[PDB]
Parts: sequence; C-alpha cells; structure tokens
Amino acid sequence: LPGTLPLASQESAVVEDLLYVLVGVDGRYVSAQPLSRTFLVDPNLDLSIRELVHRILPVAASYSAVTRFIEEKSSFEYGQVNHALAAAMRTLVKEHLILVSQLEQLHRQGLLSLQKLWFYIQPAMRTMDILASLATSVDKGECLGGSTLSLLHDRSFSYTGDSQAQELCLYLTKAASAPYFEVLEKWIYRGIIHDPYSEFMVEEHEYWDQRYTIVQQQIPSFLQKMADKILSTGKYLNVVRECGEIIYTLKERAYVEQIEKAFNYASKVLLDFLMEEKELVAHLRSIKRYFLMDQGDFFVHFMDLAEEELRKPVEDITPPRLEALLELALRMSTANTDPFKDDLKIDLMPHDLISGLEAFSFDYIVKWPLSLIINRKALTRYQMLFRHMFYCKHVERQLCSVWISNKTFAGAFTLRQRMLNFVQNIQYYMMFEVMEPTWHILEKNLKSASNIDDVLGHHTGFLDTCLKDCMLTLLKVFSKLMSVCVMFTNCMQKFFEATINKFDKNFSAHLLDLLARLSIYSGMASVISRLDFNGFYTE
Amino acid sequence: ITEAALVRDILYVFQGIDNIKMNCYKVENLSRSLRDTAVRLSELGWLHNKIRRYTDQRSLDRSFGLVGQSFCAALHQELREYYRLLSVLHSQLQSLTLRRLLVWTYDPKIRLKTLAALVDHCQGRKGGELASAVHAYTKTGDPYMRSLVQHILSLVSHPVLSFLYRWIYDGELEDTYHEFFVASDPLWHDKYTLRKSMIPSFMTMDQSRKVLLIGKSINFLHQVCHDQTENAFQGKIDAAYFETSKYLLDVLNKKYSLLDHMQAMRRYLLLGQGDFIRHLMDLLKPELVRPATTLYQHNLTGILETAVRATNAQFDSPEILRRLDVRLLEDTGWDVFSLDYHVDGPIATVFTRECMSHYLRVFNFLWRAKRMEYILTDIRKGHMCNAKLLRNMPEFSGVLHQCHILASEMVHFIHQMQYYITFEVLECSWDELWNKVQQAQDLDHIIAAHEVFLDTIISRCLLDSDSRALLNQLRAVFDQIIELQNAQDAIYRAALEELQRRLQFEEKKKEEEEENKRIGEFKESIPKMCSQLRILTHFYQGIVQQFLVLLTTDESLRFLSFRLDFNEHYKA
Repeated sequence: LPGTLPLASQESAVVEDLLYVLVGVDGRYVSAQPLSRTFLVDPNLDLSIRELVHRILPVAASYSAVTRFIEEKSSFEYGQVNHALAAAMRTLVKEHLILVSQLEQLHRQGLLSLQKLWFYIQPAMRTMDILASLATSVDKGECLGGSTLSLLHDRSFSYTGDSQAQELCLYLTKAASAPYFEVLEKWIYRGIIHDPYSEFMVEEHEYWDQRYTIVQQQIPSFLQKMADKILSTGKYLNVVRECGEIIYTLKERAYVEQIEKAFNYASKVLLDFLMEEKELVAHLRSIKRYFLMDQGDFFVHFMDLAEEELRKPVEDITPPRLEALLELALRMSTANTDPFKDDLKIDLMPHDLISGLEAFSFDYIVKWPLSLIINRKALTRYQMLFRHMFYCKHVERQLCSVWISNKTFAGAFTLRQRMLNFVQNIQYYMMFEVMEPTWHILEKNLKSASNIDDVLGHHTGFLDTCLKDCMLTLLKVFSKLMSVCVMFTNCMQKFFEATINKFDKNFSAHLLDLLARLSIYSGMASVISRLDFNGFYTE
Repeated sequence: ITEAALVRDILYVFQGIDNIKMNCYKVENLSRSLRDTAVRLSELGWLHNKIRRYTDQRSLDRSFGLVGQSFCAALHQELREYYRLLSVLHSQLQSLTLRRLLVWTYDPKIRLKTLAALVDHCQGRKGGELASAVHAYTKTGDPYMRSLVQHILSLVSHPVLSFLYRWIYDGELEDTYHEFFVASDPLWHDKYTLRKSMIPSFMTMDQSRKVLLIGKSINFLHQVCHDQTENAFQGKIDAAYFETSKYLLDVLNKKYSLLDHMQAMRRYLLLGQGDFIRHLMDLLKPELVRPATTLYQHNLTGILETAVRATNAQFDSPEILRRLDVRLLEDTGWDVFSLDYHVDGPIATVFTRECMSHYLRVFNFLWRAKRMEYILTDIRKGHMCNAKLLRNMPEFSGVLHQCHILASEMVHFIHQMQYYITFEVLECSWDELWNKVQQAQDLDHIIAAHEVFLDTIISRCLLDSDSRALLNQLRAVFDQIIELQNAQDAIYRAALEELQRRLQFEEKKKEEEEENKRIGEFKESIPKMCSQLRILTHFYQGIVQQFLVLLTTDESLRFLSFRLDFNEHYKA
C-alpha cells in the first residue's frame, strides 16, 4: 500500500523492487505483463516517481528480449554462426548480472537513492540497446551463415564515430566469425569442405563447372571482392589431390593478403602438375602432327593407300577396313617416333562441311587431367579446321595426278595452271602465315602462364583466331569455287573442246567473286597479294 | 509549504519531471521570496528538455548520417556529467537551501545554455554541413565556451576526417548518405564533381580541390591505367599530392609512353617528317586524280604501308606505327584523303576526341599548302626540260617568257608561306609546349599545355572563326596556281606538235607552199595565247595585292606581311 506510505521512504521501496526487474525476475510493485515487453507500475504512486521509473525500465524490456535470443538461437537448426553470435552475446549478460549485484550490496547501507540509480545504469542502458537491435535485425530477415555476418559488418560501419558502440559491434563480429573462418582454412589450404549445415559460400555437388558452385546469398559482403579467388583456389586443389591462420580485423587487411599468398600457391602446384608430369606442350604437338596436317610423310602415304576405299559412298565402308590402314599408315611412315600416336581414331561425320570422302575426320581421345584443357567442346574445332585442309589437300593431289596422264586437246594446259596456282597459293597462306605463326605465339604464350584458367584462354584464344583468319567464318563461294576444280579433273580423266572453255568462263567468274569480297574489309588483305603477283586479275 | 519541499521538487525539475509543473515552469501558498528563486532555478530544466528532445528525436530516424551520430553521441558525454551533479545534489538533501543552490548550479546554467543553443543553430544540417555549423561557434572568444565547443568539434569532425583519409590513400569513397563533398556518378571529365554545399568551414575552398584531384588520381590509376599498389594537416595533403601525381606520370610514360606519342603525332599527322610525306605524295598521284566514286579505302593502305617501308619512317617504334592509318572523308581524290592516327585507351584522356577533331581541321590546311607546292616544283621542272628542246624557235620565246616570270612570281608567294608555316607556326608554338611539359606534372598541367597548343595553331593559321574573310581570300590564290598549270601545258603541247611536224616535214624529204600557210597561221595564233598570260597575270596580281590589305586587321600575322613584301616588290 504505497499510497498510505510516506514520500521520502517509499522511494527506497521502489529502488529495491526496480533492482530485481533489471535481472528478469518479477517484482512487488513494478510487475511485468504477458507479451516489446510492457510493464505496469501502480495506479497510486507519486507523479514525480513513475515518470522517473518509466525512464529506467527500457533497460528491463531491452533485457527481456536479449535473454530470449540467447535461450533460443543456440539450437542446432541455425548453423555455426548463430551459435557464436549467441555465445559472445552471453558473456555480456553475465557482466550485467554483476552490475546488478554490486548495486544490491551497495543498497544495503541505504547509499542507493532512486536518483542515484538513474546515473549508474547509464552504460548498461546503452549496451543493452545494441544487443536488443541486433537480436531484432537477425530475426527480421532470416539470417544464418554468411548473411548473419554481412549484417555484423554493416551495423559496425554505421557506428564509425561512436567509439562506445563500435568497440562492441567489433567484439561480436570478431567472435561470430571464427567458426565461419575455421572452414575457410579448410577450403583454401585443402580441398575438404565440412559445412554440416548448409551455410558456407561454396557447396559441392555430385564436367567440373557444376561440381562446386558459388552460392550468392552466403557471401559475407566483405569477401565480395575475392568471392572468385576463393572458389578458384580449392578447385585447383581437388584436381590434384584425387590424381596424386586467418583472423578478422577492421581497417586492416591481414586476411585479404593472406588469401592471395595461398591462391598463388594453389595454382602453382596445379599448373606445374600439367607441364612436367603428364605434359601438355609435348602433348599438343601430337595433335599438330595430324590435325593441323604438319607431318607430310604420313598423309602422302595414307591417302595413297585408302583412296579407292574412300571414294565408295557412305554406309558402304567398314571401319574395320580403314583403321587397319591407318595403323599401317603411321608405322610405315616417319611418324613412328611418336609416343601418343595410339590415340588416333576414325570418326565419320554424318554431315558434310556445311559422300564417303567428305565424311572422314580423325578423332582424339584423352585421359582425365588433360581433358580439362582439350575437351569435346574445344576438340571439334580442331576437327572443323582439319576437313577444310583435307579437302584442299585432296584436290591438288589429283590435279597433280592428271599432270602426268596428258603428258605423252592443247588449250587446257593454260587453265590447269590457273587452278593449280590458286590452291597451291592458298595452302601456303593457310599454313605458313595463318597456322604456323599463330601456333608459334601459343608455344611462347604458354611459357608465361600463371594459372589454368589462363591456359584455357591462350588455347581457345588460338582456335578462334585460326577459324577467323581462315575462310572458316558467309564465304560459301569458296565451296562452290572448289567444285569446278575437282570436276574439271573428272573431265580430263575420261580420256570436249567446247567444255574446257566452258569451265574457264565459269571458274574465272567465281574467282573474281572471291577477291571482290576479300578486299572489302577494314591478314585478310594480304591474301590478295598471294593470289595475284604478276599483276594478273587486275580487273 | 516548507522550503525543504521546494528543494525536493526542484531536484526533479532539473531533468524534466515535475508543486512545480510545466513554457516556463510555473509554480503554484508560499512567500514571494521563494517563488522568484524557484522560477529562476527551474529555468535550467527547460534547458535540459530542449537538449534532450534533439538527442532523442534524431536518435530515432536512421537517415541522419554518420556525422550526425558523432554529434548526437557527443551530446551524451556532456549529459552523464550533468547526471553526476544531480547525484551529488540529491545525497545532501537528506543541508542545502535555495540561496545555496544558486552557487552550486551557477556554472551548469552556462553549459546548458551553449548546448541548448548549439542544437538550434544546426537543425537541418546533416553530413559535413553540420560539422561546419558547429565550427561557427568557435569564433566567440569566451575562454569557457571556446574550450567547450572546440571539443565537440574534435568529435564531430572525426567521421569527416575518416572519409578524407580514405578517399586520399585508397580512393574508395563509400557513403550511402551523401555527406562527403566528393559526389560520384554511377572518367576524368565526369563522375567526380565537388559539392559546394558539404564543404566544412575549416577547409579552404582551394584545399577542397586538392583532395578531389588526389582521389581521382588514384581511382583513375586503378581502373583505366590497370595498375594497383592545423599545419600538419596541410602538409599531409601536399605530401599525398607530390607523390601520387609524380607516380601517375611515371606509369603513363613507361607503360604507355604518353610523350613518345606527342612527338610521333607531330611527325606524321602534322607533316613534321617531310621525308615520308614527300614519297607519299608521289605514290598517291596516280590514284587521287580519279573521282572519289572509284576510290575505296582498302586499296590505299597498301600504298601507305609501302611508303613507311621506303622512307626513313621504317626505323620507328612498332607500337605507334600500329595506329597510323588512313580515313576517307565524306569531288576528287585530293579532297577526301587524310590520315587519322586513332588513339584509344588511357592515352585517350589527353586527346579526348577533340584534339582528333582539331588535327584533321589542321591537316587539311597543311595538305593543301603541300600539293600547291609540289605542283609549282613540277612546273619549274618542266621549264628546265622545256627550253632544252624548243630553243630553236626565236618567235616563241617572246610569249614563253611571260610563262616563266609568272611562275617565279607565283612560287615566291608559296615558297615563302611554307616558311611562315615552319618557323612561326610549328617550330615556335611547339617550343612553348615542350617547355611546359618537361617542367609540368600532375597530368593536369599537361592537358592544359596541350590544349592551348591547339588554340594557337588554329589561330596562327587562318583557320579561326573570325578570320573567315582571310582564308576564303587565300583560296582564290590557291586556285590561280591550278589555272596556270592548265593554261601552261596547253601552250606547251601546242608548241611540241608544231615542232614535231616540222621535224618530220623535212627529215623524210631531205608541198613547200601548202605548209607556209600552216606555218604562217601558227605564228598568227601566238598573239592569241599572249593575251591569255597577259590577262591571267594582271588578275593574279589583283588578288595578291588585295590579299595583303586583309592582313592589316591577330599579331603574329604581321610576321607574314614581311615575308611576302620583302624588298617591297609590291606596295609600289
């Protein structure tokens, strides 16, 4: 009955009641109401007390909402960060159960008047007002893993000049990020990712662009700058393992530099793993010998053997017959000194270069670790610029064959020299000035490589150039231009005078269509100087 | 109503909690000697409300900024102490009286009168503009106030000096709320504009342009250049200036050779080579004579490439030769040909699409004044082989002579204007550029030295805007050189035909009357041609003596009037 009680003494009754509510246990007069907790004091109290009491209770309500975040967010269904954030937020509540202990002892001697209380709790009213704002901005938007570590890096930058609520939010972040940073030292220095609850930025799966994928939500927003070098680090560690300390600081990057000192070793072990063991540069030269048609003493002996059995139509030739000739073509030739020669397979394409002869092309099979560089996506390109060179090699192989048949009616001699001087002036440009210098760049461009995703750039950067400098990228006039050359060989092989001159007006017109389009551009211009040299075709 | 009761209530009114009730705290009996002092003492509570409402209303919204927090969180350290005083005063109430309170609370009636009047002077200011309105309370002189406010300034100006030490050494500004006076735009010309409104008062307007230039120097050094790494306060800005800028030039001269392009862009684009442009005018002669419709760019490149291989321009850096190409302006081939020298990348911030729109505006004038000279050395070459053939016809030298004098009078006007182009336009205006580059720095004394280098050449040459009447007057003189070259070979060839017939008319026989009429009429056509060169010359001199009058118009042109009027061949 505080109404029938004196004034100066009832104030000492409230300060002992108000000294419990700061702990959580209810009181005699200052009671709690069922649930943001709202209290009631009393109907009949002095006006100059309640208006002062209601100024302190915002430290009780801001405590009946933090101890409910500790008892709750410590479960196992929330991850290894909503745990540490709830432990480091529990050491503080202990330091608040002491600041109410020192007051319950200092009150025994009567030395604690209500006006004196309103001064002592001033720091405990500001600290409990930060923990009651993180415990409501972590449950507003459901945060677990990284997103509950992005929040503790922005709620720490907004207090960039307070210095009494930044030394706090820098104690929570420095403690709610050790478990997250303890799996990061397992993903950079090794390939293993434990992460029982799905919270890490990188998750694995069950040919390798789908195994490990960056998760966008769980990025701490202070590793956003290096969100790529993290994933690119461990992935290098797994393609070698299966075959054969970091701390948090603000305004200091003692971890940002630490990631690079490992990524720069994560790549140096893999790149060197591909050059010395299961070598790559001594492995690509086993492709240039066949696909780019560099070995001559092998093709002049293969087409000489497998010609009659190639002119037969498609779905008429038995692959057990071709492969028996391919094996015999390699060993008898000078390609016998090639360790990787046993990976050449015959592959008859269904479509032509948009039968029998126009449907022949080599196929190359490679093992796992090298299949990252040379794969089915970047091998059919080797198989696209091969047929374009096997076609041009076949025609002037028989055009040189009719050269002896006629040599023991006499106006086709000056026309044959017009087509021979065209294909034999395309081969020289297609080989010695498009594919010979461009490859020579790659060989040197692989000595200064730094990481695999760069070699994967110096390679596809070489195939898109060969397919661009050549006529492979449209310019279909070359296809129809080649038809009258090979067909003219058939006419001469049938041993009329009104047909030789018919091919002239047809082929010469097709040739002038080429140089008209080859000239109109912004090398693709030096090709004209290879076609005509003595000023011919000046029209 | 005792005196101890008022002291009980007053100790609450000092905070806002109300006998005394709530703008003065009207008290409602007692003697007049008490009400008067109570109303005077309570006026410290009304000062405590106004300072509390601000630190409570503005501590609610989250759009008050980062500086507005260090202020609203520095009005609290100056209130905990005011809560310590109320603690002590309450322990003694159990003796103190009104007339005793006045001396106790005489000082905190002043601190609660500066702070309660410091939050009204800065009401709507946020960001740096607030750190500039709590500095305008330091010019007060009162040693008690100037040593209080000069402490709140040391807290409010901490976030401001946090962006500054971030935008200077790292060049990464980040403020969701617009506080810093450097406002970005989602490179040199745009994206970084000073903010006239959020500059703190304690930072002079010139110092605010050394930070916006230091931050931009580092942000541009990272992205485009593709490279990665009070009085002590004034010394810090200059220390960061004389190091960052001096490093920006080193990376812009070793990794891109900005200087080696300026010299190479004078040799070719400004005809400063001479050896290369000479051979280039001999090879384009058979091509440009045709109309423009039959001209296609892909053919000329082979000719240009041939010249660079023949002349001395072959011994040259391969990089600068990769950019030297041709472009076709959109007549005759001598009206649409021009070189371009396209430049892209980090070096493109010095030329900025305007220096490439001025050089071509200049290159046309140097190309015309170069073909108008190689024509006049072709004519002067014809006459040295002309007189070596028809020196046996004494009836033709009378009119052939007027063909020589008109030439030697025309080649002077051109061969003299060439010197004014070399010495008084190129060699003189370029010297003031290479002198303000080997001593300049910070890449902003280079742009301003290269930009004015294109405002004098446009002015020293007649390509200005207000000198239009002068250039169109010069073109007429450029045209009279062509009309001579057309009226010369007509008179030249007509004498070689009559000479060739006279050779065969006597060599096969060694008739006589039927040719004397042909030879006789040929002598009669001579005075007809003489009336051409007599009226062509008399009109050529009428367009030059008019040209000189237009030069007396804006000062360097006077050095041209002396070049032409040497020995006073004109001006009577």
